Formats: sequence, C-alpha cells, structure tokens
Amino acid sequence: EAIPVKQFVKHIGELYSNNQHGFSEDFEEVQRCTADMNITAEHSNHPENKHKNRYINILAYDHSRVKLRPSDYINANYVDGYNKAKAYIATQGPLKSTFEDFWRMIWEQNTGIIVMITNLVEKGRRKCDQYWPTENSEEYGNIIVTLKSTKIHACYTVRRFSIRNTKNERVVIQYHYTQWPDMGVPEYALPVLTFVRRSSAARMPETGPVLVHCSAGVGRTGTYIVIDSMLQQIKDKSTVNVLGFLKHIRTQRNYLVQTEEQYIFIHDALLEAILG
Ligand code: VO4
Repeated sequence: EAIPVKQFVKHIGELYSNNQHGFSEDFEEVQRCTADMNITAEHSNHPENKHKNRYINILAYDHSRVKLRPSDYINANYVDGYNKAKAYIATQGPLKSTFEDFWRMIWEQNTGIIVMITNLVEKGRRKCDQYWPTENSEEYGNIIVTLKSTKIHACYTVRRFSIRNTKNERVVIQYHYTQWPDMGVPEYALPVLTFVRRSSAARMPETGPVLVHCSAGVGRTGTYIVIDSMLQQIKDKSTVNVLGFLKHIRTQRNYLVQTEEQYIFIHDALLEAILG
C-alpha cells in the first residue's frame, strides 16, 4: 500500500498533532508486529557466541544473519533497501574481539561503504570499539586496513580506507556521523538528510551491501535505513510507505528503529526532503 506524497504530506499533520500520539500509536503497532513469528536466533544465543554480542538482548535473526565463509557467526543481518534485496548489512559496533570477524565480513561481503552513526564514547559510556587505524595501517586477521585520508564536516566525517586480504585491494569509505545527540535524535533533520544523501550516493553499482552500524546496530541504524529507502522510493515513484516498510525490515533484524522519537524523526527528515 504505497501512498502518494500529496496525501503523505497532507495528512501527517494529524500524526504530529496532539503531542504526537498518532505516531506513538503507529509505532506501538510496530512494537507488536514481530511478536508471533517465532523468528529464530539460536546462533546469537548459543553460549559460545555470547561474548560476540555487544548486548545480550540484541540478536541476529537466523534467516538473515550474515555468515562469514569457512566461527561463522557475526551479530549482523542483511536488510532490504527499496527494490534492492539485501541492500544493507545492519550491524552493531564491533568489539575488540570481533574486529577480525568484522573486517572479514567486509572483505567477503564485498562492501564498499560503511555508515557509522555513533561516537566511540558517548556521555562517559563506551558505544563502539575503535575498529580502524587511527593513522597508518593496522592488521585484523588477514586484512590490513590502511587510512588514506580523513575529511571532517560539521556533522559527519569521511575516512577513506584501503584494505587488503593477505591471502587484492579495495577502497572502502566510511561516513561517520558525529553530532548525534547524547539523548534522543538530532534537532534538525537537515544535516542527517545531507549525510544520508552523500553516503547513499557513494554506492558504486556492482558492490555488496552497505554496512550500517551504531552501538546496538538497531536504533539509529534502523532510522538510517528507512530514511534512505523512503527517499529513493520518493525520487523514483513519488510515494512512501514508512509504516509498511518498517514492519518488513523488522523481520530482518530486531528493533530496527528502536524509538518513537526516532520514528517521528524519519518523518521530519522525509518531509523536510519533500519540501527542500
Ligand atoms: O546504538 V543503537 O542500535 O541502540 O541507536
């Protein structure tokens, strides 16, 4: 049930009205929507991958999890884009003990772009281990990753890496969003629009899923995926279905778009885009 923009914009005023309870109501239904699908995640919970999960309750569904080739586990899922099956790999901030697994999946999965939407440390709390070399090279299993350049913008930074399996070379590019608030979401959807735009557009045409991560890899990660998917749907079709696309991707990884303030925020972003 795609709807045209006209009626999207025409009626969303409703959802924003009343302290936002409309959104709040659509989002609960979203909370309820995977409840009875007994969607398996036994690789996540298997006792000897326990320490590979940054958070004990944030898991990888079995059916869409990313398997490292032949100890094949990694807390990461394929998630669909807008007419691209498996457009993204949603993943948590890697840990010291998962850096190898993390770059191996990048190598193997052929991914060219990396979207990072957390700071390493936020408000005194650790969110993501530094999995890339701060300058020069560092080695993680069989992949040498090397920092070739850095560019810092107001709300995000671009690190261009060059990586190599030590058993061939690839330029990987990380877009790292750096001004996501301590609590909630940004105050202005604009800088996130521009971030989504440029990072989305760096996707070269014969490459693997774009890896997206934050801390748990669900919240801001999910919010990134809907904005960007809903934006392409709009260029191409002039329609949207934020609700029905959310319920589809929530079967591909748990809690995508963790909050209602984030859900709300997809909409500021999209509306701002439609009127920009
Ligand atoms: O770092 V999160 O996937 O809880 O937004």
